[PDB]
Amino acid sequence: SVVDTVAILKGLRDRYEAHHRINISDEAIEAAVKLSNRYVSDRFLPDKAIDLIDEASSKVRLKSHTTPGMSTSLSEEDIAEVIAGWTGIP
Amino acid sequence: SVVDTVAILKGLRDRYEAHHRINISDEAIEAAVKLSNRYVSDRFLPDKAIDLIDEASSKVRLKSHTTPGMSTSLSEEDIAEVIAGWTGIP
Amino acid sequence: SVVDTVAILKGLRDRYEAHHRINISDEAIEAAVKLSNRYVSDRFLPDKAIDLIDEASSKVRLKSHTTPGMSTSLSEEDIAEVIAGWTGIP
Amino acid sequence: SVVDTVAILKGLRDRYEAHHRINISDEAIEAAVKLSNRYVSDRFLPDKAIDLIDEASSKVRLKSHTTPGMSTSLSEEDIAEVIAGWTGIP
Amino acid sequence: SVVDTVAILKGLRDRYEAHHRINISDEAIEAAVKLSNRYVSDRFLPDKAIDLIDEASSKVRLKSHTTPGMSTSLSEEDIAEVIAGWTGIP
Amino acid sequence: SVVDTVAILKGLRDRYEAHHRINISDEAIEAAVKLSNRYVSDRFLPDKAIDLIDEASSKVRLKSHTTPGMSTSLSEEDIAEVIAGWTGIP
Amino acid sequence: TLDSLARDLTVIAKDGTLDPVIGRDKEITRVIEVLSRRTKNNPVLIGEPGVGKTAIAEGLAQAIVNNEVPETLKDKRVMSLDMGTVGEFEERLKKVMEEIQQAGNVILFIDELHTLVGAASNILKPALARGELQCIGATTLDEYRKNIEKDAALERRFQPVQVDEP
Amino acid sequence: TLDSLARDLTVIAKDGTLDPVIGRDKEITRVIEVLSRRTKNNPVLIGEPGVGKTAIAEGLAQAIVNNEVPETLKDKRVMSLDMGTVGEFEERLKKVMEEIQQAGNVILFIDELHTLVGAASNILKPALARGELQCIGATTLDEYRKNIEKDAALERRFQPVQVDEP
Amino acid sequence: TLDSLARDLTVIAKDGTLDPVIGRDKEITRVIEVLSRRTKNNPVLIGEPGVGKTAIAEGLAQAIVNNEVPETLKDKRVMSLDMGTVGEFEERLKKVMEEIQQAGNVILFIDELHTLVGAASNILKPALARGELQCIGATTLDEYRKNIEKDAALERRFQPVQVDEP
Amino acid sequence: TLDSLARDLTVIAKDGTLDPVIGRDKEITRVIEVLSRRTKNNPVLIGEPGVGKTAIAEGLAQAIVNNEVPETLKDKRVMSLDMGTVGEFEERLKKVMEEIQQAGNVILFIDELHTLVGAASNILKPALARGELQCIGATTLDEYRKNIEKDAALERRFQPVQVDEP
Amino acid sequence: TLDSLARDLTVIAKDGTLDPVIGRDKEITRVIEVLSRRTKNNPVLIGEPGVGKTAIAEGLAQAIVNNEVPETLKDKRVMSLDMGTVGEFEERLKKVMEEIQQAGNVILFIDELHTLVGAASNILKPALARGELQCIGATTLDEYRKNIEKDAALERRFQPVQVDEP
Amino acid sequence: TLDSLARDLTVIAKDGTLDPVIGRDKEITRVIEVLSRRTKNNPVLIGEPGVGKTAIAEGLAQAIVNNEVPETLKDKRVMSLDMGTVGEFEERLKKVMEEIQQAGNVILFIDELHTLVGAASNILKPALARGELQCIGATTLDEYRKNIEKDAALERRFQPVQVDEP
Repeated sequence: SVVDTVAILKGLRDRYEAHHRINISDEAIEAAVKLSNRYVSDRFLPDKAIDLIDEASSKVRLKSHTTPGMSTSLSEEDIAEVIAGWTGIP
Repeated sequence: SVVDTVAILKGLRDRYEAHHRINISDEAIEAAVKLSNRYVSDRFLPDKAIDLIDEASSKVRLKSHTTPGMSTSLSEEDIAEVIAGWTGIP
Repeated sequence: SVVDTVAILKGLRDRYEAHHRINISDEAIEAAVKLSNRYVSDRFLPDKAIDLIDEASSKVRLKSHTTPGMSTSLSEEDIAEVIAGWTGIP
Repeated sequence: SVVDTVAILKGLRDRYEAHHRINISDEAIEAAVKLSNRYVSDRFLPDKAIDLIDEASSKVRLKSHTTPGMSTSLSEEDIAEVIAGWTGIP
Repeated sequence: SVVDTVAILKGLRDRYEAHHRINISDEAIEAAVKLSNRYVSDRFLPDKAIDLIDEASSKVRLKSHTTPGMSTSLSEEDIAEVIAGWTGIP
Repeated sequence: SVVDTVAILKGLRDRYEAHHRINISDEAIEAAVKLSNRYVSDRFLPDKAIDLIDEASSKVRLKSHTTPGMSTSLSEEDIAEVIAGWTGIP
Repeated sequence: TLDSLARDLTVIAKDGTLDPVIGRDKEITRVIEVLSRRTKNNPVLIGEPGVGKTAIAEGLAQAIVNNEVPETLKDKRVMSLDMGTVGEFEERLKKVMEEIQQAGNVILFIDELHTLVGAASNILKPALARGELQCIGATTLDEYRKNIEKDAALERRFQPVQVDEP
Repeated sequence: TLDSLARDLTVIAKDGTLDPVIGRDKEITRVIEVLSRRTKNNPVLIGEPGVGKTAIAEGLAQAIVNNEVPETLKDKRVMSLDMGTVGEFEERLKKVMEEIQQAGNVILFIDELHTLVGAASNILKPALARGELQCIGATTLDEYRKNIEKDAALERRFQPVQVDEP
Repeated sequence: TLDSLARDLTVIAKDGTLDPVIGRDKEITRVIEVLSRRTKNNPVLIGEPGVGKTAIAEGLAQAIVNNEVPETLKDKRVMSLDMGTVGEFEERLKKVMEEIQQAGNVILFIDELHTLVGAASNILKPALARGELQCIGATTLDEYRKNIEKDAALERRFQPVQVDEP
Repeated sequence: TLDSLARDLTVIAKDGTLDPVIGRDKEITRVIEVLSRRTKNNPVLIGEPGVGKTAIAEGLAQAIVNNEVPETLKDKRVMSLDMGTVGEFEERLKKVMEEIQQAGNVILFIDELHTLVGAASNILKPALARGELQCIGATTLDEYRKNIEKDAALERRFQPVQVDEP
Repeated sequence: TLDSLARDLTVIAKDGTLDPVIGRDKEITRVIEVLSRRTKNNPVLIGEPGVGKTAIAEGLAQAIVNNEVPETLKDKRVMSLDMGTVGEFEERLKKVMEEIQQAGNVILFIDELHTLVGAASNILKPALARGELQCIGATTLDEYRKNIEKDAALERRFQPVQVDEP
Repeated sequence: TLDSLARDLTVIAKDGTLDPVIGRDKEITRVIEVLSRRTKNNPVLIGEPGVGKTAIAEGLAQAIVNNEVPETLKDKRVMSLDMGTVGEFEERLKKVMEEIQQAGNVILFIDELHTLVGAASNILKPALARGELQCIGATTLDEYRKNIEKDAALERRFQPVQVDEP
C-alpha cells in the first residue's frame, strides 16, 4: 500500500538522508507516494518513491551538493520538480 | 489406503512429535487423512498428511514454539486451521 | 513366431527354473505364448513370455518361495493368475 | 544404366566368384539387373545387383558352402529365390 | 547540434591537421557541418564532418601529400569536391 | 578494365605458359577478355580470363599434354572451345 | 569453508547491519511455516521485484535472530546467495551444497533467477529433489511458469507464495 | 573396503535400527521375486516419493534378515546407496561395483535418480548391462520414461513395478 | 590391455557360457556374409528389441567358435560392447579402437544406441569411416533413421538388416 | 596483472592523452550519478554510434581525473575495455573480473556489443548479476532491446540513458 | 610421414590392386580437367552413392597411373581419404594438409561427407580457401546444398559435377 | 623477433622481388591517405579477389619504398600477414601486436578473412579498437557486411574502399 510504503520509506527515511546528508519531510514522502503511484508505472513505490526520494535527495543535494542552505528536502519540488523532471506540467 | 496411512502415520506419530515435542491426537490424524485426501491433489497422504501433521505440528509448536499450554495437537485446528490455512472455508 | 518362441523358451526352459527351482509345464509355456502375444503389446514374446514365465516362475516360487508343494509351474494360473495379475477377467 | 551395370558387374563377375568360388551365369547377371532395379529401391544396381549377386553367390555357396554340386550360379533362383527371399511371389 | 560539432571539430581541428599537416579553415568546418548533416545520413556529424574533414584533409594532403602549395584546407572544395566526390552536382 | 587485364594477363602471360610450356597468342588473350567478361559473371577477368587461359593452356596442354604439335595457344579454340566447353554455341 | 558465496545476514541482523521490516509478518509467518513441512520446507516467492522481498527474506532472518522463528528452525540460519562465476562454474555452486548439508544449522535463500540455463538445468535440482536441504526461492510468476513448474516435482519441491505491493 | 558409500541396513534391521513395515509384503514378494530372474534380478519402482519405498526396500531387508527372503538371496544382503561426490567422482562409484561383484553375498538398491547426467550416461550401466550384479532401482515414471527406457536394454535390465498410496 | 569394456563371448561360447540359438542361421548367414565385403564388413540390425538379437549376435559367435564362420573371419573374434562411463569418457572408447585395430584377430558388435549424443557425434565414426575395423551394429529403424542415415556415409559404412519375430 | 585487456584512460587523461569534451556534462552528471546507486551503479547508453560516446565515457574519466567526480568514485578509475580473442577466450574476460573486484579502486566501461553470443550468454553476467562491480555499458536500443532487456534483471542491473546528436 | 589417413591407390592401381573402370572417361575428362583451373582445381561430384564414383575417382587414378592424366598432374598422385577419429581429432586432419602441401606431388580426393559438423565448420576449409592444394570432393546435391553452397566461396572453391546411372 | 608471421615485402620491393603495378595509383592515393587519419589510419578493401589487390597493397609498398609515400608513413613499412596455426594459436597473433606496436616504424596489411571465428571474435580487435596500430584490411563486401559492420566501431575503425576490375 502507498501508506505502508511511507512507513517503509520512513524506514529508509534516515537511511539515504544519512547518505545524502538531508532532512526528509514526510510531506514530500507521502507526496510522491501518491504521486509516483499516480505517475510511475514501472518501478514500485516501495522503491520508486525512494527512487524519486533519493533522486530528489540527490537533486537537493545536487543543488545542496554543489552551488544551488536548506538541508531538508522540500515537500513539493523534491517531489514536484524531480517529478516534473520526470514528466512535466508541475 | 487412507487408513493404512494413519497407521503409517501412527508409525511416524512418535517421530516428529518427538521432534516437535507435541502429543498427536489420532482424531486429527484420521482427520486430515480423509481431509487431505479430499483436499490435496499433489503430495500423498502417506506424506501430505504428515506434511499437514508436521506443519500442524509446527503450527501448534509455532504457537507452542513461541507465544501463542496444550502440548497435544488438536484434532480440528491442527487439521482445520492449517488445512484452512491450506485453503479456506474452515 | 509364437511357436519358435516356445522352442526358444524351451531353450530357456531349464534356465530360469534351474534359477527358480521349478518345473516348467509346456502347457503354460505355449499358453502365455498365445496369451501374451494376445495380451501384451510392448515387450516381445521371445521375452515377455519368459517375462511372464519367470514372473510366473516367481509367483509360484513366491508362493513356493515362501508360505503359499508343487514345484512345477501350472499351465493356467502361472499364465492365468499372473496374466490376470497382468490384466484381469481370468 | 542397367546394362552398363551388367558390364560393371561383369567387371566384378570374376571378383566375388573368385571370392565365392562359383561360376556366374550372365543370365542371372542381367536378370537381377532388371529385377533388382524393378524390386529394389534403396541400394543401387551398380551394387545391389552385386549385393544380390554376392548374396546369391553366398546363398549358392551357402548351399554350396555347406550341405545343400553346381558351382555355377543359376540364373533364376540365384536371382529368384534370393530375390524371393528378398520379397516373395517368385 | 551542428554547431557544437564545429566546436568539437574545433576540438579535433588541431588534431588531424597536426596529423595531416594542414590548416583547417572553419569556413569549411561549418560548411560540411551543415552540408554533411544535409547530405549524409549514416555516420554522424560529430564524426562524419571530421570524416569529410580528415578525408578532405586527406584529399588536400593527397594533392598536398604528393603532386597536386596551400597547406590550409579550403572551405569549398575540401567540403565541396570531396562532398561532390561523395555525391555530385557541386 | 578488360584491356588492363590483358596487360596484367600479359603480366602472367609468361607465367603459366612457362608452367604449361605453351605460347600464348594475345589474340586469344584479348579474345576471352572480351568473351569471358561477356560470358562469365562470377570470377573476374583479372582471373577468369587467366582461368580460361590456364584452362585453355591446360586444354591445349591436355591435348598437347598427351595425345591430341602446336605449342602455342590458338586464339579461337583456346577461347572458343573451352569457352564453348564453358557454355556452347561456339 | 562455508564462505565466499556462502554468506549470512542473520548475525548481520544481530549485528543490526540491516533494516527492521514491517507488515510482512504473517506473510513471513507463511514463509516461516513453509519450513515446517516434511514435504516442502522450501518456499518460493512471486511478486514485484525490488519491493523488500529479499528484506522480507531478511525479515525472516530478523525474526530468526529475533527468535520469532519457532523451534526447529531456531538453530538454522539464513544464507543469502552470492551470484558470480569463474573452467567450470556451477560445480562450486554444486559443491557448497553438501557443505551446508554437512552443516547439520542453516538455511539458504535462493534469490531470483532459478534458472533454465545453457550451462544449468538440474544443478542442485536433484540434490534439491533429494528431499533435503531447506532453502527458499523467489521470483515473479513470469519465470515461475517454467523451472519449478516445467518439472512440477520442483513444484513438488517448491511452495509458491506472493504478496501485493504493501 | 566395501564401506563409505557402501553401507547396509540389514544388520541395522537385525540391529533393529529401523521400522517394521506393513502391507507391501506381496508387493515386496514381487520385488523379491525379481531377483529370481536369470533375466532381470533387478527391479525398479514407480510410485509416489517419500511414501516408505526405501523402507519398502528395507521391507525386503527386514524380510531378508527375517529370512522371509527365500533361498538364493538369503546369503545376499542389502546395500543402501550413498550419494555424494568429491578430481573425478563416478569412478569411485564405478569402482565399488567390482568390489561388490567380487563380494560373491549382497545386493544394492539404487535409489531414485538413475541418471541421465552431464558427467554420466553409462556408468555401471554397461556393468549393469554386463548381465550381473543384482541391484534394485526406483523412481516415478516421469523419470522412468528416460534412462531405463531410452536404452530399453536397461529396460531389458530393469523390471518396473509401482504401488499406489496404501 | 583389451579388457574392461573390451570383452568377448566367443570363448564364453566355447566355454558354453551361453545358449545355443536357433533359426537365425541363414539370417546370420547374411550377418556373417556382411563381413565379406571390402565395402561394408559392418552390419547393423533392425527389429524388435530383447528378442535374441544380441544372442543372434552370439549366434554368430557360436557359429564363429563353431567355425560355422568361414575363412577370413575364423581368426577374428567377437567383442561384446560394454557401456558405462567415468573427466572425459569417450576417449577411452575412442582409445580402445586402435587397440583392437592393432589386434590385427577380433570383431566388435556395437549394440543398440549408436548415438547422436551431446558429448558424441563422430566418435570412432571417423575411425569407423576410416574404412577399417569390422564391427556390427543393431537397433530398430526408429533410431536407424538418424545416425547411420543422417550421415549416409555411415549408411555407406553400415549394412542394415532386420528380422521379424520368429 | 590488471593489464592487456585491462587498461585505463584516466591517467591518460591526466597524461592529457585525449580530448577535452564539451556539453555532455549534465549528461555525464547522470552517467556519473548512476554509480551512486546501491541498486544500479551501472549505466548503459543509447544513441548514435561514433558520436563521442566513448569520449563521453572519457568525459567521465576527465571529470574523474578532474575530480569533477564526487566522493565515492574519486578513488575509482576508468577501465576502457579491450576486445580481442585467443583454446577458450572468455574465461580470461571472465577471469579479469575478480581481479578488478579484488582491486577494492576502478570502474570499467563495457563498450558496445554486450553480447548475445554463440560462445556467451551469461559471462560475468552473473558476476554482473552478483550485484557488485560498478561498470558501464552503451549501445543503441536496437541491441538494447535484447540482452539487458531479455533478462530484464540485467535491465535490473543496467540503467539505460541516451542523448541526441549535439 | 604422409601415412595412416594419408594413403594412395595410384601405386595400388599400378599394383593392379583395383578394377579397370569403363565409360566415365570423358566424365573423368571433366573431373581431370578440373585440376587445370587456376581458379578451381577442385571438383566435387553429385550423383547416386555406391555407383563406382570413388572408383570413378580411381578411374582418374588409373588414368593417372595410366598417364592418361596430361602433363601438370602426371607428377601428382591420388590420395584416398581415410576417415576415423581419436583429445582433439581434426587437428590431425588439419595437420596433414601442410604435409601434403609440403609435398610440392599428389592430390587428395575428399570423399562424401564434407561436413557441417559440431566439432567442424572451417577445417582446412580456410586452407582449402587458401587457394591451394588441389583436391576433389563428392556427394549428392542433398548435401551439396549446404557446405560448398552455404559458403559459396567453397562453391567458388568447388566445381560440382554429376553423372547419371550408367 | 618480428619474424615468422611477421614479414615485409617493402625491402623485397627494394629488392625488386615483385611486380611494378599500374593504375591503382590514385586508388592507392586514397589507401595511402587513409593512414593520414587520426580517426582511421586503417583502410579495408572491397572488390574482386585475386585481381592484384594484395599487389595493390604492394603498390603502396612500392610507392612506399618508392617514397611515393609522403612524410609520416615514410618511416613506416609494410607488413604482409602470414596465416597459419599451431595449444592456442591466436595468442601468438595476439602477441605480435605489441611487438609491432613496440616497433614505434611499420604497418601491417590484414589480408582477407577478417574473421568471425569459433576460436576469434575480438582478437587484436580491442587492440585494434585501442585506436592505435595503423593496419589495412581487405575483402569483398560479402564478408564486409559482418565483422567491421556488425561492430560498426570496427567500421569506426575501418575505412572501406573498393575498385572495379581495371
